[PDB]
Amino acid sequence: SGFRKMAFPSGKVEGCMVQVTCGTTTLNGLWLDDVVYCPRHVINYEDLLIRKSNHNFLVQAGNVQLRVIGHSMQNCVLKLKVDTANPKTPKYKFVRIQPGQTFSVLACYNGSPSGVYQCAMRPNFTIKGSFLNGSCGSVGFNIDYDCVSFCYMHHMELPTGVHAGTDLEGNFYGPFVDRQTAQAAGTDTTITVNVLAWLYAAVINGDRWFLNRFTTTLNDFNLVAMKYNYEPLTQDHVDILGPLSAQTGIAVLDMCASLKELLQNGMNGRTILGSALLEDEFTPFDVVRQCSGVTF
Amino acid sequence: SGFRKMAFPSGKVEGCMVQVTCGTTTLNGLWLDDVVYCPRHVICTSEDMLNPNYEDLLIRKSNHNFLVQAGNVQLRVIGHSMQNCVLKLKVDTANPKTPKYKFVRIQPGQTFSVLACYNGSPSGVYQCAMRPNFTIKGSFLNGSCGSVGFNIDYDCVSFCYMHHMELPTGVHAGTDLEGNFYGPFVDRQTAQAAGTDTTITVNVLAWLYAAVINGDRWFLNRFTTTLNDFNLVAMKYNYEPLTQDHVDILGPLSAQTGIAVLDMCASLKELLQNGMNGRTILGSALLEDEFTPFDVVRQCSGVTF
Ligand SMILES: CN(CC#N)S(=O)(=O)N1Cc2ccc(Cl)cc2[C@H](C(=O)Nc2cncc3ccccc23)C1
Ligand SMILES: CN(CC#N)S(=O)(=O)N1Cc2ccc(Cl)cc2[C@H](C(=O)Nc2cncc3ccccc23)C1
Ligand SMILES: [Cl-]
Repeated sequence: SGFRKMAFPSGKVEGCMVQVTCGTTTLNGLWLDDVVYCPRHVINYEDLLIRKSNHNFLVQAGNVQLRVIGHSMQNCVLKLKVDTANPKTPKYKFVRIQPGQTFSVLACYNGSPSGVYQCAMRPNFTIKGSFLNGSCGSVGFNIDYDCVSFCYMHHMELPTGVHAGTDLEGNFYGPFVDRQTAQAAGTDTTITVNVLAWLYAAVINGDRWFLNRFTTTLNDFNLVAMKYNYEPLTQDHVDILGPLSAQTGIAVLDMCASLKELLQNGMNGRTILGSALLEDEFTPFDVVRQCSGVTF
Repeated sequence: SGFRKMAFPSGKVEGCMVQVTCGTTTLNGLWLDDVVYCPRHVICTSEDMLNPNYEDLLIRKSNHNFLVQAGNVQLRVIGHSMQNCVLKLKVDTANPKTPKYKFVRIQPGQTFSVLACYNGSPSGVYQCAMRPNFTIKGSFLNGSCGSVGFNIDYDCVSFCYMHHMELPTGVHAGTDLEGNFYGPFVDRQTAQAAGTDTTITVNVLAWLYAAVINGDRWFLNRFTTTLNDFNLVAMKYNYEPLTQDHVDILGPLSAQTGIAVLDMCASLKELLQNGMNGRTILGSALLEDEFTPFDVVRQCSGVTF
């Protein structure tokens, strides 16, 4: 029993974290094989880059100074070729995630990991992270079997306190740019398929007060959900919730009627899994994984 | 900016997790140097759990009855001994991945990271706190016994908890790494229940100071309180008594934000009376009690917004 916001074990990622210094700027880099990946803002970026030499980039792995033997830019990421391959490089892939997907963040300062937390890519492409100055270059990831899938690299904080970053190929999540200019997160919405997954997790853990005898159509549910700034629920979301629907005996549209009643009438002094808000940062897969004990 | 429930990086602990098998029971062990630490109930059957005589069960076992697996390698057990509710299995190989470590016994209200494991393999990491009733509100399934709780301030791992059992309300009980249980619990299938739980007051105050540091003051008021009047009110909402030690511990956060501890106490009294009225504090509609004053200082910036 129990339901916690759970991150993947961070060990495979910890052995890749390094410190990158260029002039006055110090941030984090990801050392995989003989390449260190970091935000290009550590340095027109091609005009700034052409003026730099390999020796201008100071890379530190623990108490060892790595030697930079080459450099190149790919979108908003800088790739520093080093003369030593990371002996701790895990099996890995670079993957781009969609809004509503969750991942673990290993927050680092000066190339040293300080914490791990779980979070979700918001529909507005920002993440509600916990980062201070020096956290740039911290990475987001998932683990599937023994393979680390790197999906996020931290670049900046927006004026509302939320965060923005790129995939490991340097493409931003969101309409953001890596420069000091007027940028703002768009109006955000609630990840509906995730709230439904979290309601199924509550039923699995014995919390059933919100269940009712009613059902709804997908169209009527979406008309109601659009009114509360909830993301539209698609037939794909309904299909994805199939396993949890069969385990608990509550049809997806049956749980949608519960969600509609919670949205129109509130919780009324009651909580669900120790929360007085509807939680949207657990995917259907996270719920199945935490209620089954999948290991890495 | 931001404030998340943050766990310590688990790598140093992952390299210590092993699987321990004794007959039909399989659970997790912590391999540090040449010793594997695990719950002594690994030698029990489910029948034995009503009134186990661990000393009588243990004397009947030999070193080769304990199967220890580290990754895909079988470790050889060369000795065994019991210390309170933990079994210490001497192995013939020292763990080359043993970090710098200490065994520390924590007090209620203290937080720690849990590396939940099944079959000696880590599945997840989460942050939690020792409740005032000595239980933990964890996320554990069957096979999670032997999973450990820890803190890593600097490069030293301080092991503070080993998981032993789930109580009927879904909460969890366990021991320090010397095998002493937290609370009035026993490693027996006896009628045991968690006592009435309370809110960790010093932690809610720390979390209110974190909210002020991150730029939110809507909950503050122009009032102050004596420590005695605050405790008389707090006890009525099932909040733990606030001691002079707690007030002393909140000193640094008080000096950083410019808000006296008893003035923050007055704001808490008002929040308990009024609720949040549709508002949130650090993205939560409930008062959070699983961040200590130390966690707030570690995570938050040194410059108030
Ligand atoms: C006003 N700025 C951000 C804020 N507030 S700033 O500090 O001047 N900043 C400007 C800027 C612009 C573009 C890009 Cl890609 C990065 C940055 C930097 C940035 O965003 N850094 C930070 C990242 N993550 C958490 C941070 C918490 C605090 C400070 C800074 C953080 C540096
Ligand atoms: C009724 N039991 C617990 C429950 N429900 S039990 O499974 O029969 N259980 C009895 C028992 C008694 C004392 C001691 Cl020291 C250990 C145990 C075992 C135990 O607590 N195991 C588990 C630990 N942590 C989470 C668990 C979630 C699910 C199942 C089992 C878990 C085995
Ligand atoms: Cl303590």
